[PDB]
Amino acid sequence: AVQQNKPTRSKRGMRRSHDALTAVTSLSVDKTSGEKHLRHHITADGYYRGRKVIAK
Amino acid sequence: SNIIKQLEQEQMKQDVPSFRPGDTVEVKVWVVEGSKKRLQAFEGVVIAIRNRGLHSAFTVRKISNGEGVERVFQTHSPVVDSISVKRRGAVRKAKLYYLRERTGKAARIKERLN
Amino acid sequence: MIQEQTMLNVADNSGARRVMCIKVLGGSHRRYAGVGDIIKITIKEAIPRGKVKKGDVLKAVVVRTKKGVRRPDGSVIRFDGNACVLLNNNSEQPIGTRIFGPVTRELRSEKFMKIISLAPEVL
Amino acid sequence: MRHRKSGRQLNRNSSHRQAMFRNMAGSLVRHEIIKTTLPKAKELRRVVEPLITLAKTDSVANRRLAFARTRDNEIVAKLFNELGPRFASRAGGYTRILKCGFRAGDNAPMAYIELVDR
Amino acid sequence: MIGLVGKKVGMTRIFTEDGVSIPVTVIEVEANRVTQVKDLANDGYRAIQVTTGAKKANRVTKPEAGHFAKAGVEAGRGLWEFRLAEGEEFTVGQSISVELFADVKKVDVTGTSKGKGFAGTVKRWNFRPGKVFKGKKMAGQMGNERVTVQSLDVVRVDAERNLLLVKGAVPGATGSDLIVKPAVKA
RNA sequence: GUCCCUAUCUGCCGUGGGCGCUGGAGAACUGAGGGGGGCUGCUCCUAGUACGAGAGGACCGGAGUGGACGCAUCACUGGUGUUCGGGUUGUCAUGCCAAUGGCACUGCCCGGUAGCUAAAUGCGGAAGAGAUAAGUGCUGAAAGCAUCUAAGCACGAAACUUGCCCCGAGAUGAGUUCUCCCUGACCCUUUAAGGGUCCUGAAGGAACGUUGAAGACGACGACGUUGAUAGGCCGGGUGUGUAAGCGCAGCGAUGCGUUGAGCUAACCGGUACUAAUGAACCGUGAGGCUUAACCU
RNA sequence: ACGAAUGGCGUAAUGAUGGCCAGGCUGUCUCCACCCGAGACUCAGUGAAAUU
RNA sequence: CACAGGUGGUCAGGUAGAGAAUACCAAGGCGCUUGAGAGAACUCGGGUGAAGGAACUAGGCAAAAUGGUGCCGUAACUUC
RNA sequence: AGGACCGAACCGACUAAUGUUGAAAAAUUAGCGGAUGACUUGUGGCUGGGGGUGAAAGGCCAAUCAAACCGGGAGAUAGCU
Ligand SMILES: [Mg+2]
Ligand SMILES: [Mg+2]
Ligand SMILES: [Mg+2]
Ligand SMILES: [Mg+2]
Ligand SMILES: [Mg+2]
Ligand SMILES: [Mg+2]
Ligand SMILES: [Mg+2]
Ligand SMILES: [Mg+2]
Ligand SMILES: [Mg+2]
Ligand SMILES: [Mg+2]
Ligand SMILES: [Mg+2]
Ligand SMILES: [Mg+2]
Ligand SMILES: [Mg+2]
Ligand SMILES: [Mg+2]
Ligand SMILES: [Mg+2]
Ligand SMILES: [Mg+2]
Ligand SMILES: [Mg+2]
Ligand SMILES: [Mg+2]
Ligand SMILES: [Mg+2]
Ligand SMILES: [Mg+2]
Ligand SMILES: [Mg+2]
Ligand SMILES: [Mg+2]
Ligand SMILES: [Mg+2]
Ligand SMILES: [Mg+2]
Ligand SMILES: [Mg+2]
Ligand SMILES: [Mg+2]
Ligand SMILES: [Mg+2]
Ligand SMILES: [Mg+2]
Ligand SMILES: [Mg+2]
Ligand SMILES: [Mg+2]
Ligand SMILES: [Mg+2]
Ligand SMILES: [Mg+2]
Ligand SMILES: [Mg+2]
Ligand SMILES: [Mg+2]
Ligand SMILES: [Mg+2]
Ligand SMILES: [Mg+2]
Ligand SMILES: [Mg+2]
Ligand SMILES: [Mg+2]
Ligand SMILES: [Mg+2]
Ligand SMILES: [Mg+2]
Ligand SMILES: [Mg+2]
Ligand SMILES: [Mg+2]
Ligand SMILES: [Mg+2]
Ligand SMILES: [Mg+2]
Ligand SMILES: [Mg+2]
Ligand SMILES: [Mg+2]
Ligand SMILES: [Mg+2]
Ligand SMILES: [Mg+2]
Ligand SMILES: [Mg+2]
Ligand SMILES: [Mg+2]
Ligand SMILES: [Mg+2]
Ligand SMILES: [Mg+2]
Repeated sequence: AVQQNKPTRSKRGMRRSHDALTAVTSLSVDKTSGEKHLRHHITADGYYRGRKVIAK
Repeated sequence: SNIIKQLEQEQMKQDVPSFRPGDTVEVKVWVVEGSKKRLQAFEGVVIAIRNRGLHSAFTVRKISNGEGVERVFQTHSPVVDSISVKRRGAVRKAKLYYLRERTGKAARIKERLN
Repeated sequence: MIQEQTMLNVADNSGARRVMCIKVLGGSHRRYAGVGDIIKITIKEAIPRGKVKKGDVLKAVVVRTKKGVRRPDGSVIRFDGNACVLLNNNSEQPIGTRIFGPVTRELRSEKFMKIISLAPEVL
Repeated sequence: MRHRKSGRQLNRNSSHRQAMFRNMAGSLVRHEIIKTTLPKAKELRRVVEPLITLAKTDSVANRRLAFARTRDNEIVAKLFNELGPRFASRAGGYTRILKCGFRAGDNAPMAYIELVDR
Repeated sequence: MIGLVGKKVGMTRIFTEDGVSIPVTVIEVEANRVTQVKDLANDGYRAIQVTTGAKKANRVTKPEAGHFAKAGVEAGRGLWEFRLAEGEEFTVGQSISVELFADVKKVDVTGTSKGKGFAGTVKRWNFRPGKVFKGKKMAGQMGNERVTVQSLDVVRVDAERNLLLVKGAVPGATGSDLIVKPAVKA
């Protein structure tokens, strides 16, 4: 089954009204390195909760 | 949980004899006709044992009048007055369901001689 | 747990050996007949010199089933085969003079005291 | 419905799952830290830690169970000679799962899983 | 009559001395504490609000804590209301326990049934004008909803261990909340 | 015309996001309204009674048990249970023996935990109330009577509204109750429900994490160290059925002992060992006008 | 009523040929239940179509 | 189309097997150019199934079942 | 010996399901038929459109066939849209 009428740009926008991405609420800051990171994720320099968990 | 266990613990029989599949047992069951209550004996081969505490059960198979009859007893039911092991069987399975295809010569069970 | 087309052995000496359930009596759209239930059958196999003859249509009461019967304590009795006892169409009384194999306490009703009396065992 | 059921299917059949976790347990034992997806790490806990517990008691039969599992004498030897005694006092929780972002190729949630005493 | 809030502990059996096995659902009905009494004057209807169980002191939100503190009761794991018949009255803070059922022969038990998720028509409805009428039986969410089962026989009220044994099955999984009311059909 | 349909629209079944509901928030409700449900057989007492020359046989009411259907559940009986145990064929591998693993539809099978589940087992249909239908009536004139009707009054069915169950305040007519939180300063101008800066950021929420008998995803629930939320661990249970190794018997297959052994998923009871991080984020700073009443 | 090389009547054997019956077997069904996979669903990347 | 298609000849290891079937392997070559999760309905391909056993249906369609070797034994009919 | 039997390669295509904006303008999967023959197959050759070829189906003759394809008559004709 297929449309009989071209849906409008209005309806396209209404359907896409729920497509918006949600930005990360806020980043965590490691107490030792001071790097920002996703909460519960290790930092880019391999820190987590003030611990060098992975070397390099 | 603990509550269910204590409730079951206040109902399990304490004098349950130990039997294994392949044993021949005689189960005395309470039978009530009218108002007269009496014991009927069911003797056969234990072919399955379900150990679930209060919900324990065991299946006994006998061939009465050329008909194979399986009766599953609820081990802790008061209707089961007594269980007596008449013969120790020597099998290797927990469930002897293959005995349903066995007749006469094929259904003998080796004695557990110890 | 007998339904239409089920083949049943006969537990009596009325002459029939195998019957097929042709209708489960006792209620509209009733599906299964257990131990103690009445069914119309047709005779499929009978002895040549018997009181009933192949193709006879008459009622019967189911006395043994593989599906089994449950007892109030949860226990269950199971048989190797499905067995019935022939009844007359109108009197609904047994036609044979003996019952072979055990029957159950579930027939202990005023309608079926004959079968309990004639039963070698009433489990 | 999957009420009370456990164990992730991981879009694999049973034999593939078993083989993959055998391999992954071997990698975790020999390297002591591996980078895998978060669900695989979580299921890997349930495969590796029982191996270590088994390795706690050193016997021929235990080594043959740890070999029937993991199918590797390198890994069995390391288990029973290093990880068993290293974790002899620790009651469970031999592994540590560290979430580490997302895989570039497919945006999978990645996680480091490592032995706790590494 | 009012009901009580309990917890579904699980199912078990009771063997009667004449050899009947009664499937029982064990309901742990611990003390229900009246947290609020509602009347016509202030509320337009008569009811009691009860709580039960215990709650994490650090997980009682401050509105909830104030509501329980007015009653002078300890925070429970929820609030439930029971409508009152005119002869019935209770006081805030008063505790109600399971021997309220000591003489009740049948009860109604309502709980949230197990959730079957998105269920098809076969499971959900036992399947085999220019429009569809409302209420058309279709696939959708099954279970996970309030369900009452009526006229369950009370097998045992054990006050000391806070137990109600009702004959038969009651809605919901083990550990779920149950509202047990004396049977309204009777 | 039939059947399909990668289903845009209508319809429908479910389930969310937004904003609203006039300070915000957490709950508990009310109930406008809507939906579901409403079936039936048999047996037994009344009662072999009334009736009928007999034969035959009630109305009414009462009591249990079935069917069909529905709702729930998994204690039982079972099914499933490619995540548990075992047997076994062919082959390959782990150096070899032994022991194991892979592959052959889960290789083929035998059992079976949890969960799910029916065939399993609990429960339901109602009672009651209100107003009625056909119909039965009371009184009563028109029409000196008669008349159930004109005034009035009483009954009257699974029909209607209730009563039972569920949804339900977006019921915009946006309701009620309880509780909780916020009690700074200043500037500007088209001076108003105005804008702005600084300080402040509550209750709570959200997010993240561990997850769930919740679940397509959202959602909903539990928990986040002051912790049993999940995994592991310990003990048990359960299942399977006497592991391996060793010893003995045997020529050997194999048997016996150690040994109801070893192993054992989702189960139970525990246990902080691992992971649930301090924070940060959103949400503000007493809540318009008019009029009535009351405290003063 | 067809009908005798537009062949009539038979015929062992043969047939992925038409019709029927029996045994066995069974989820074809009563009446579905559970499970294992591949999609469906969510996330990331790429990204059509009929129709209008 | 980097397309489940088509395309002649040659070579022919081991174990089991009658076999160039089939299973598992060698030599050798590959994991098929989207992944990651989840574990709804439903679709597709499978496994199992109580009691019944074709009651399904247009129709046993589909499925299930039979299946090997040796020895015995083997009907009507027959053009032998 | 055999247009013998069972059965792979090989040739086919009976059933069902899937697919049916396909993986595919005819397949896949599971079954199925033939499988020393009137078999099958490579290479090359020949037969040409009112013609060929056809164990014959109006089949096939380059995914096209109750008369191929291409160019021309040709802007055929169309009281029809
Ligand atoms: Mg159109
Ligand atoms: Mg979208
Ligand atoms: Mg779990
Ligand atoms: Mg995938
Ligand atoms: Mg395999
Ligand atoms: Mg669920
Ligand atoms: Mg049609
Ligand atoms: Mg569709
Ligand atoms: Mg209705
Ligand atoms: Mg259970
Ligand atoms: Mg079972
Ligand atoms: Mg199995
Ligand atoms: Mg196994
Ligand atoms: Mg060996
Ligand atoms: Mg291999
Ligand atoms: Mg292979
Ligand atoms: Mg009434
Ligand atoms: Mg008058
Ligand atoms: Mg009504
Ligand atoms: Mg834990
Ligand atoms: Mg055990
Ligand atoms: Mg072994
Ligand atoms: Mg001819
Ligand atoms: Mg059907
Ligand atoms: Mg996408
Ligand atoms: Mg386009
Ligand atoms: Mg490719
Ligand atoms: Mg190709
Ligand atoms: Mg070829
Ligand atoms: Mg091959
Ligand atoms: Mg699936
Ligand atoms: Mg399927
Ligand atoms: Mg099958
Ligand atoms: Mg079956
Ligand atoms: Mg069977
Ligand atoms: Mg049969
Ligand atoms: Mg038929
Ligand atoms: Mg037939
Ligand atoms: Mg039919
Ligand atoms: Mg077929
Ligand atoms: Mg098959
Ligand atoms: Mg031939
Ligand atoms: Mg051809
Ligand atoms: Mg299909
Ligand atoms: Mg094929
Ligand atoms: Mg042939
Ligand atoms: Mg052949
Ligand atoms: Mg033609
Ligand atoms: Mg062509
Ligand atoms: Mg022409
Ligand atoms: Mg011209
Ligand atoms: Mg032209």
